[PDB]
Amino acid sequence: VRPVWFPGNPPPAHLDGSLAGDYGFDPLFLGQEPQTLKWYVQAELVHGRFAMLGAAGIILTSIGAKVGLGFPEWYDAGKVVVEKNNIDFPTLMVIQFYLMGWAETKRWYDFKNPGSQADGSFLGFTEEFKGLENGYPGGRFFDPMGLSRGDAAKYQEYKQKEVKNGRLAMIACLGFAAQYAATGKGPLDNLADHLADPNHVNFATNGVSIPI
Amino acid sequence: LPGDFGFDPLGLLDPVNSGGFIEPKWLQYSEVIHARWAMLGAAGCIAPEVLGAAGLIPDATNIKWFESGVIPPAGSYNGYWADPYTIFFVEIVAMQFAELRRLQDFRYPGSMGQQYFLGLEAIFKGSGDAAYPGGPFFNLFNLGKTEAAMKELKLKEIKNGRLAMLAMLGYGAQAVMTGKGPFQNLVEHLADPVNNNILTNF
Amino acid sequence: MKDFTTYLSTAPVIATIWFTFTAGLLIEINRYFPDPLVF
Amino acid sequence: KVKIAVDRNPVETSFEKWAKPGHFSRTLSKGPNTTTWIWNLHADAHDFDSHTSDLEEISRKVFSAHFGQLGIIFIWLSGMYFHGARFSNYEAWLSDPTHIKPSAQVVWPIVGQEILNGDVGGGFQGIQITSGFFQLWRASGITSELQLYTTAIGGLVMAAAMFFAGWFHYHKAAPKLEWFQNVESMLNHHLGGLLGLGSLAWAGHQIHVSLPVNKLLDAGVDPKEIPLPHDLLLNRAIMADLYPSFAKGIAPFFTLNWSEYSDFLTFKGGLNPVTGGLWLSDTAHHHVAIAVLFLVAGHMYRTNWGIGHSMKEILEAHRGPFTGEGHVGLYEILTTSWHAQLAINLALFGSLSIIVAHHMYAMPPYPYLATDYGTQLSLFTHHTWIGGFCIVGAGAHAAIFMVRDYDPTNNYNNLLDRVIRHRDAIISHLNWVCIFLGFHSFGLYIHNDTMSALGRPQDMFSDTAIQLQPVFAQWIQNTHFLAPQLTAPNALAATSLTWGGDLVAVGGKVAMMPISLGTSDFMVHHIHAFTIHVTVLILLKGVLFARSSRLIPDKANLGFRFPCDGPGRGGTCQVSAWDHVFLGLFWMYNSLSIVIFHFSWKMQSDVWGTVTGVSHITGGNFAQSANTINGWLRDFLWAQSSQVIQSYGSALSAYGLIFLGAHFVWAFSLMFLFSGRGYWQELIESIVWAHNKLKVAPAIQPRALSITQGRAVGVAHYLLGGIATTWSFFLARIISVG
Ligand SMILES: CC1=C(C/C=C(\C)CCC[C@H](C)CCC[C@H](C)CCCC(C)C)C(=O)c2ccccc2C1=O
Ligand code: SF4
Repeated sequence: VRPVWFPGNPPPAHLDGSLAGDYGFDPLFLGQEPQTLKWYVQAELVHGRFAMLGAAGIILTSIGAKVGLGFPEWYDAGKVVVEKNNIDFPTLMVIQFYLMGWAETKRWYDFKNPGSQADGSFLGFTEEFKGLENGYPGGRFFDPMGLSRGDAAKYQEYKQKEVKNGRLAMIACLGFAAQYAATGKGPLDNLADHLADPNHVNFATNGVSIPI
Repeated sequence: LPGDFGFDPLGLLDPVNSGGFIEPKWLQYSEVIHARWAMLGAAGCIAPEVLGAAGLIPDATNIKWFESGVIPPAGSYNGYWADPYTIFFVEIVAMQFAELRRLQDFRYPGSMGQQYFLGLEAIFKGSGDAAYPGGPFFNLFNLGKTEAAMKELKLKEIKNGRLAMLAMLGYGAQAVMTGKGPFQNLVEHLADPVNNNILTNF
Repeated sequence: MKDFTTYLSTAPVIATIWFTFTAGLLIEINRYFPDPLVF
Repeated sequence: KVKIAVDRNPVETSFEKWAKPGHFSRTLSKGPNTTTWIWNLHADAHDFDSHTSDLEEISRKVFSAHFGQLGIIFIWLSGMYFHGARFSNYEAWLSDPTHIKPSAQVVWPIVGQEILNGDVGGGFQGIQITSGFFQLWRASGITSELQLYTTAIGGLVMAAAMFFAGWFHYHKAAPKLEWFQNVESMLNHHLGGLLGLGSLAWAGHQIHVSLPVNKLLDAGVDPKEIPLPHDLLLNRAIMADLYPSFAKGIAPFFTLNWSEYSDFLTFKGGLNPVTGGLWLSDTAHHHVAIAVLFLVAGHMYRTNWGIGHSMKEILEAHRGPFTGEGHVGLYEILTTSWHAQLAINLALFGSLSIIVAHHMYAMPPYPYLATDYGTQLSLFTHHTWIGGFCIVGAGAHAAIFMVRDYDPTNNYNNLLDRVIRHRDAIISHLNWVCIFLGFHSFGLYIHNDTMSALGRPQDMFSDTAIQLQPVFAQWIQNTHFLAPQLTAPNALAATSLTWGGDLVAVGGKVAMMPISLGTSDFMVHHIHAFTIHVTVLILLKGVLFARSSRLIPDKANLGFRFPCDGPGRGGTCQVSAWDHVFLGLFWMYNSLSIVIFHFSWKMQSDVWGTVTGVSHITGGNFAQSANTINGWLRDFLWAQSSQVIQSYGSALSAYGLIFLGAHFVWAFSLMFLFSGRGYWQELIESIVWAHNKLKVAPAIQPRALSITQGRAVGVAHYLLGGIATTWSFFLARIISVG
């Protein structure tokens, strides 16, 4: 009864509806086993969140670029700023890897042992380093605004909208990637051009998308 | 069932030990689909020729049908408010939708008026029979008043559709051999029933 | 699907995989460190 | 009454039994406990007759297996075409064929294997191919590598379609037995549709594409200059210019004035002097002839109207006084067993590939083909080897059927039965005729070598001393040379420059010349015939002693394959028809080796060379060094081994390396072909003591190979070594000296 991505075909076995965005879409049966399925759930969540980040950053920098504010284009900002300031590739990379490794291995051993992270083995902390769901570590910090502890219906709706916008952001970031690698240009600029003439400023005329 | 003459000299409608695509249901379904297509295609292939012969349309249009762009080597036309490919694309998406949902109907009967579709489901309920769902749109006027008249109409449809398939093949063969237009061939064979013929075209 | 995974974990497939890994490693090594003989 | 019948969803699509090894045999599916389990699992994966006993089941299985084979072939073809498109000097060779050498396989600049990137011309480097795809494609009319590219893409798509068709017609809508049994419909369909329409569409493609563009290429116009096939199709004006018949369309053909179309439907005979190929108009006329012939043939048998014949009725109608019941029941045996069909078809197939090799070196059909002597040699010997193998397989599966699915009741007084009766007289006769030929033919050579090394060449057997002349062959050659004057008055030349005549050369290189026949060739032909009869004897015993024997009267129940019957009654090693096929394969290898040696030496010595007259590569030492064995060894072998044994530091180092490797593995086979599994198992046991003492004995018990397994591994290794050695030698030598 749930809207099935392929209207007319029934969902497979493991795809049920308990999770957010269960449009019955796993035509490759990649989620029969519940271990692997919870696993790919956490994977999809983190990826959607990263994509939401990336889209926001790219679009804001691109606006700042079109407007006369000197902001570079995203695929160059890195080199341009690292050469601007007195930064070292090695030191930046190593500090980044340090901190990310710490936080991420903590999340990992939490997924392994679902409770052993708020065990006070930290500084003194507990009731915050303890998970709430598989990939939903809302405590006093990861949900400091405290919506997870109120109006479970509204909370479910928020999980739904979160995963929806996450999938959209993933698709849009890949959009950006192709836009740039094809038009050798700025994304917002390609946008303005297709605005100028949708009939002719489009992939049908980009002469690469359609290789004819 | 409609339009049979007992004529199946090759005998494929045999309903026993059937399977795959060879099954009278799907087969006659394909026949009626082709009939409706060929009807539309014949009407189109002809229309602009005579329409410009009567001169009611600007001579800018009314080029011969095989030149409108489908085969650029056969000659292309231009002036369309967009590119052939830019049109081809939206054509892809629209036909994808229509054909796919018709197929989902035929494969899981009645199951294509259920998923929320902007209220555009009650019409897609139709009959339990492909090629004849009827419903408010697909039978706009309540046609088939007498069921005798209904069978009569189905018969007439299959008749005209087979005629149309024949006519479309005729257009193809003439336009390849004599290279002219269809109405061109007509005007000629009219001018000379004897000296405007495939015998003359040898 | 689990049937398929076990089919993968069958022996000849795993042998092929491990050998492919070893060979690819050796090849990349001889690429980046051509003709070593000492140390 | 014939129609279409099918059954739905016979077997699902799941990995369940994919996780169940050996599911097809209830025996093996119960698990492994010893090594030989794995051998058996691999061995009988495809033994469908031992899997189950449903004709329809085995039938659906072999159908989908056919589809798999087809898909594989399409894959490999697309691979060839894509390699030719992307990594070749093909367009350079199109510009100049006569000095640019085909090269498509390129190596990677790594630890040192880059030295093989031979400078083949065209500013290109790599490895010379011998397949001849270049000349083939030029013959067809491929100019743009874009064409090779799209061709490869289409081939891949076709392979995918084949695999899908296999899956479908096995798992979703499987046919039925009678629909597999509608043999008259099958023959009508094949002979008419397949071959008739193949030759027809072939003639069409030749005419409308490959004739004009090749006329232009031979006219010498720039390659890329030549217009495009679709332009050739569209503009009748261009084709009218090329051949003034094209202006008239088809009306003259319709009016039965076929003579006017003779402009490009020719009957020249002979060759094309600019390319050394045959006349493309002539081949087009040929293919038209074949097309109509086979399409008319496809209208023979009755299927759903009384018109047409009944194979079984025709079969029974032919009975003889000396023969009893004659051909009765054969329609049954053939309509019932796969193995009879497989035997017959393999036999014909092998013979046909042999004929292909011969005809093709005889009358080279492609442009610039005769030039690459390497390509000629390679194609010839490859197709010959394949023919030999197919024929031996025919024999094998014949005997297999005879053991397994024959029935005595149905055939009381049969041709088959009476043959089984007088098998003894037959085999004895064949024995004697063989040993006679062996004696005479080989003793001649030994007598020659003795008369030489003794110091009395006066009494040898050559063209100089006491002579032997292939009078019959010379006579036939004479007659085929003089034929067109009277026999085929509308033939403008002999169909082969070998019948006699002038010499056609291109690019300073000979393309053909009348071929001499000497006492040497007489003796070589007779050695050929002897070894052939011997192989035939081996296989005929292998089949006629299938069910039983005057030694073993119960051979049948013991199966087709088994080691022995114990040392009983004096030792019974090697008594199975499987072992018959074993040894037959041995002697087949010997014969084919000798025949390709004959071919190579004759070509190199007395046809090949360059025009100045001609300069034969060995100047003609053959007709005097090929009738003594010492002369053979030294002057031919030990001679021509030069380039292959000095091919180092060059792009030919690989050939020498493979020469060595092949000698090695060929010798290695002998341990297997000589040892005995009991010793192996004992040593295995001592090894198990060793391991186990450390508590590292394997859970899978170690068992030495089965007796037949030892035999088979030995033969495979030996054959591999021998054929690889000769292959490497041939390639290196001819590429060096040509
Ligand atoms: C040498 C020899 C053996 C001994 C050879 C044997 C048993 C074959 C050994 C095969 C390999 C080398 C061992 C098993 C390999 C498997 C892939 C297991 C994994 C091994 C790892 C190293 C990968 C026989 O058993 C035999 C039997 C009958 C006639 C002649 C002979 C014969 O000549
Ligand atoms: S093991 Fe060998 S020698 Fe012993 S009986 Fe069997 S075949 Fe004969």
